[PDB]
Amino acid sequence: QIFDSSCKGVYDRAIFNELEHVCNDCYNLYRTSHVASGCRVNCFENHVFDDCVYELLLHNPEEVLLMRDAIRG
Repeated sequence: QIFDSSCKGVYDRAIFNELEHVCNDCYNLYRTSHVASGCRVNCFENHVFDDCVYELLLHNPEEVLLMRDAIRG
């Protein structure tokens, strides 16, 4: 494997308003680092989808979230 960022300004653009807010929201859960490193970068699947969607929005319905990763990630 190799490090990377599954979130990209592109879907992050749509995500910015849709998901990114969720991250801005999840920010309350954690203190720091995990929110920033999981808000809009390498965040998409690993963090912002594990933490924000997997527990807040869609604990399972990451389906169309996986597609978004096509652009975001």
